[PDB]
Amino acid sequence: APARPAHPLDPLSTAEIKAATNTVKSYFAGKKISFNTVTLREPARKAYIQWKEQGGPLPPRLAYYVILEAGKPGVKEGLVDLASLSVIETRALETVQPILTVEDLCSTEEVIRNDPAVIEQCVLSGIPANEMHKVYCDPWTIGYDERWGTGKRLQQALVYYRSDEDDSQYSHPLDFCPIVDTEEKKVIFIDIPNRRRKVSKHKHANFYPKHMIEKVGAMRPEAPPINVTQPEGVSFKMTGNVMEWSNFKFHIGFNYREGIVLSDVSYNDHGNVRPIFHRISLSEMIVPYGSPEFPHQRKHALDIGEYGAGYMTNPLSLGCDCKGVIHYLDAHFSDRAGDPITVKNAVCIHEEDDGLLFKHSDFRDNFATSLVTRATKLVVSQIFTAANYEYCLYWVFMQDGAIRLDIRLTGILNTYILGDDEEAGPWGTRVYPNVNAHNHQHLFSLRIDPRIDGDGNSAAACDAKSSPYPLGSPENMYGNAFYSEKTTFKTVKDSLTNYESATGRSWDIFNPNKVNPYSGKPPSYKLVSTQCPPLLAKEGSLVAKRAPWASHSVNVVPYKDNRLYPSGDHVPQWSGDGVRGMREWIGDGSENIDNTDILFFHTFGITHFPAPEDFPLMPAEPITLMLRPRHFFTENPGLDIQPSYAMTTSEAKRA
Amino acid sequence: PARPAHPLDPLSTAEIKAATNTVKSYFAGKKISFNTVTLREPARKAYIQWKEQGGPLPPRLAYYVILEAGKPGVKEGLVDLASLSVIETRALETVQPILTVEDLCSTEEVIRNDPAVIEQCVLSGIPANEMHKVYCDPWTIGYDERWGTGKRLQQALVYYRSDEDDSQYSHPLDFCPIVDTEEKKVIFIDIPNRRRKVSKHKHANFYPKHMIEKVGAMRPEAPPINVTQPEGVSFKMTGNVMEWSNFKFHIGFNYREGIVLSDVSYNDHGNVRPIFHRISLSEMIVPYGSPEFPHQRKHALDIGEYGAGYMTNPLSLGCDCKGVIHYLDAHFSDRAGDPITVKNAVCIHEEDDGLLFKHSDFRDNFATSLVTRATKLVVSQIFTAANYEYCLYWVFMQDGAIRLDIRLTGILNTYILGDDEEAGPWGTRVYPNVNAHNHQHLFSLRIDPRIDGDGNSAAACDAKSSPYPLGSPENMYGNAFYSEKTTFKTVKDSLTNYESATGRSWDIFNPNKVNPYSGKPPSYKLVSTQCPPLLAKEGSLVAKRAPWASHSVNVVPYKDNRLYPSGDHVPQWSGDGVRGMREWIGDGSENIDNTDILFFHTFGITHFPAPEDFPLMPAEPITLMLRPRHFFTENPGLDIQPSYAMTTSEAKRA
Ligand SMILES: NCc1ccccc1
Ligand SMILES: NCc1ccccc1
Ligand SMILES: [Cu+2]
Ligand SMILES: [Cu+2]
Repeated sequence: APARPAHPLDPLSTAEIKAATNTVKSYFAGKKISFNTVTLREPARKAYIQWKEQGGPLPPRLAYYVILEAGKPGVKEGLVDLASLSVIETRALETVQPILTVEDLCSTEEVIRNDPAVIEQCVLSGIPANEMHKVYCDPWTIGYDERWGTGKRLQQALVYYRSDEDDSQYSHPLDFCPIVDTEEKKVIFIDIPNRRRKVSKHKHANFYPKHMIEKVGAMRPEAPPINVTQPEGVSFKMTGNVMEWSNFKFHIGFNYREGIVLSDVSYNDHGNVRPIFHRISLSEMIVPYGSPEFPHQRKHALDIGEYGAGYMTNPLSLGCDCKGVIHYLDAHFSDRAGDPITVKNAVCIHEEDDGLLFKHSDFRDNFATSLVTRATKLVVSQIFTAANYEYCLYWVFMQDGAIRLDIRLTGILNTYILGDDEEAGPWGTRVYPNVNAHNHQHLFSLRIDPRIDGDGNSAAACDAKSSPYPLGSPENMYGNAFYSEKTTFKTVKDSLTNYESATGRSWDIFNPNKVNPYSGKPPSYKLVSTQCPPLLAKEGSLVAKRAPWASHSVNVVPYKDNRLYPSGDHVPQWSGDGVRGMREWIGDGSENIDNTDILFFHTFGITHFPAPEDFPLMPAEPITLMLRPRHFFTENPGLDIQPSYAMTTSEAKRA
Repeated sequence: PARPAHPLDPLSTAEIKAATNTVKSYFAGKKISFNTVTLREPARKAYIQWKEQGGPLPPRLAYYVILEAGKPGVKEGLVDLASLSVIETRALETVQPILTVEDLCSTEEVIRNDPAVIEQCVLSGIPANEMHKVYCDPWTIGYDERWGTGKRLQQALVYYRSDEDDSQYSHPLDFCPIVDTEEKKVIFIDIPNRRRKVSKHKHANFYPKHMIEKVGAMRPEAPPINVTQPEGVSFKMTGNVMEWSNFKFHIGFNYREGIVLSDVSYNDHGNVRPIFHRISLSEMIVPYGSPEFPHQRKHALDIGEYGAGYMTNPLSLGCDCKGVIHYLDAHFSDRAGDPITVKNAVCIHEEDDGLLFKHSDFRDNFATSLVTRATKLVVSQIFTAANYEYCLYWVFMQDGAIRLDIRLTGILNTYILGDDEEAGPWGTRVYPNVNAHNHQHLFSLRIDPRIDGDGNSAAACDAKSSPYPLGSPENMYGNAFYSEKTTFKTVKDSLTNYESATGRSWDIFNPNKVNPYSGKPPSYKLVSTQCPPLLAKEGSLVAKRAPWASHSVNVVPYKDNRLYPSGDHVPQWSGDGVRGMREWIGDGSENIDNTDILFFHTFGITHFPAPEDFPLMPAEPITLMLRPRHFFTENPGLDIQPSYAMTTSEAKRA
């Protein structure tokens, strides 16, 4: 009954969310339910393509839902057909726990503030029982605790203290960790260390201007401004969610979990519109902490699956986050009651100056002969907040046909208390008195659904190698011979591969059915990514079992519908045992992945060893990966862009 | 002359003139030409004494290199400018020096008029009267064991243009003339066993008039993106001294390294703290990967063979630096000893750099929020090495990091490919009859550190899992991990490569000092992952002429004049002998812990060409960064005005 959208990948409108919740409420009449997730169920890949390109059936508009029911363990999930307002698919899942929404997180603080056992711990730690309004917490999922499994829905409250509401609480962690039952709203346990450490008596480590004035005397004067103006408008064109820019076309989607989803990406190669990717997104994360001491093993957040890069996203406009002529998109979710909620300006789109695209000058007339073309890049960005952390996400299209993911980490370190006589090392750093910032890794799983110049793709590893022939042979007289060794993956097992400095390893995604007429190589997009940490948690560890994708830089599996989330559909409190998510998709490693519909999951990120520079608030730390056309074109695709400056040899002779 | 303000300033045009008059008169009655006339930088100890200890103002000195007609090799030495005298000299009969703009310019005329060359063109299918259509790129010979350093030699890489406006690289010829640079005479031509004649295809061109023919039309002019600074800039220049966002340093420039950054300090709330004494690019090598003759001679060491100063583009004419720019000029000597000037060789500006930091509280729906935006300072040059473009950006940032960004553009070096000829596995057929050979581009970053003062060390930092196994009392859940730090004791310890298996980084630190919070020494941390292994084999010509290239990191003791890791005079050295990095390494046993050190970092890329790269290549990026870690006690940027800030208390009031 709701109006269907312009485009089948368009996110659910507020009206569609509302229709969905009404329908689901009616199906479960008399049962006390709440809504965890109401989100688009995207159309099967075959149907979307058949619709888009073959005059095919229009795909059903579907809402996927996850609910809880009071007094029932676990969740229910299902699908609503929006045209007919009915529930077409249903199941109860009594042994999983679902993503934690903003409403789940905001509850927990008032729960621990009112708990007599927590209050008593605060008293023993040096906070008087009448000042519980000053105790705050970051309510994480418990993550995984073998004492409860998925038997109850749990959060672990990492507790802190503020002397004033404007303080940054992270200089003042407390020593204990309350375990809260999310649905009953009660503290069921508190992890208490053997060595007590009372609340720090130092000043809070603050960072607003009033705080800096006191700490350092004065603020630096306001800098003279840099202004950016586009008086004739922008060169990109939006039609609903569909973007066109510098020959690129694609759909900008968004959802509670992944945040930005770019679909149906193609490039217009002088009138021939060539597919590149069907879908590209961040599909999961894991942030594993490296202190072995109890209970710090429970810090290994899989932020996308346990909280959501959509649900956590910041409204962008007030902050001055995106500078210049900006196009915004809003996100729409359900709340607990089933009412649409909106986050305004969730996504910001703009184009920027990107330096030189290409330059060449001739030494013969002293660089008089010269051609110089400037580069513009298209940025589609979101920023999300995961308690203490900020993740800035920028998807970047470039004028050479390349596509790049840029990330900047900022926000504040997770911190735990440190005794006056306590050494942080080797597992963490003393970033401020009485403050221990544990070592950790931030790891991301990029999901790529490729369609390189069409259907039937493959992937390889490409390793730079010296010729096998020795120096002074006929084949390699001066020892200088080298090549690129290309290892095509045949089955899933062959693809499980790590980045390797010793070969400067890249990965190709390519179309074996086609051939570049100049070079004779298949057309390809090449993954060029060097920020690929190995997983430092040991095999069989809780971190490695809960993120089976993260132990390889690259995982390539057959395409199947609904293979989005590589640690499973319902991540919180999964032990990491069982065949689900990546472990399921890998299977016995034998399925074909040569010239077929494939998915390519790429683990990248950083290993962070904190230092005082990071504190009390951390300077942006950049991460990046690129996908470059290699043998996709027969020549530089930017040559038809007007140069900033051009003089030929004959024009230069004339002057 | 008059002395300049600052002892690190490059030589003025007057001073170069003064330099070459003095050398003219000391070699009175001799035909000599000038190859280099340039600042000899004062000893690091002299300089620091003048700067900080009331010490006398160092003497203004000029380093020169000259050739004398009829004499092998070169002569080099030093001129004391204040007394117009030669104070040091010596003759190097068995080296060859850096190739100047003019030594390059005369080769084409030499080969166009040479009769064996003319004959090779005819057999290649170009008539003897179309020789104005034959071009070459005049490289050093690099090294050829048929002549050593016994003659000064170039190798002319030959191309063909149908029209002077063509880009010549779609049309290489098959043969390679060898030219005596000083006799202006071709002495040999390398001719392959299988001849391949000039391509019949159209040239692969890239000017808008060519593109109009090739694809119908140019894209419409895009809507402008304009950058103004109505109130001017935040940085302040005094002569060549830069002040910005608490950094202070001197911007120098010479013929070989191009940009040289000296005396780098950071003003930490009134405490002026040293970071580097000097940083610059000190050498390159660009080893091609085709084993076939004569292509083993493609391995240009661009900095020592041609000079990133000598090769640099005037900027501004092209729209190379967008915004409100401050420019510096370069000054050199030509062959006759007269000052030449390259206008606008260096550009200085500030640009937006995204967010510096941000944090919002989820508790009031992100209404509690602070956002501060980043500005970066860019000091750059662009140089042309025949077909290649190298864009160099030294970047300072407001978290106190220094980054080097490089962008590679220009044109693929190409060689001819036959109709039936397969280019793989040593190159790519990027256009019909065009073979673009595999190659690496390697750079030697030279750091003379002075981290929070004198007495420094360097280490490798390697992320590692705990050695204790999953299930033990020490690592119950198997997640513990730490950074293993390996302090380099002796030169040999430092010889290290980037390691993905540990995400290796390198520290340059002051072990005499201590961070009050963390208890670690103050450090700048080299974060760099574009660290290709040298693919050329041990004992190869490449590995011998670039001994620094075989390790990502090489740390050696400071001595004055330890600048150029492939030796002072690079063209035609075979790579045998104890000089440059090989001399500085020695037997490997010298101390590098807590002393004056030099840190030489090898980084860059391995290039397997693709058609996207032809006929003109899109910028390929290379970066490395040096980040303060345990240097400060907190984020140094917090005193910068936020672009937006709202407290929890303010958010309630609204
Ligand atoms: N990375 C853990 C997290 C996210 C959001 C809220 C609490 C904790
Ligand atoms: N890179 C080789 C080279 C440099 C400058 C001029 C000619 C050739
Ligand atoms: Cu971190
Ligand atoms: Cu290259």
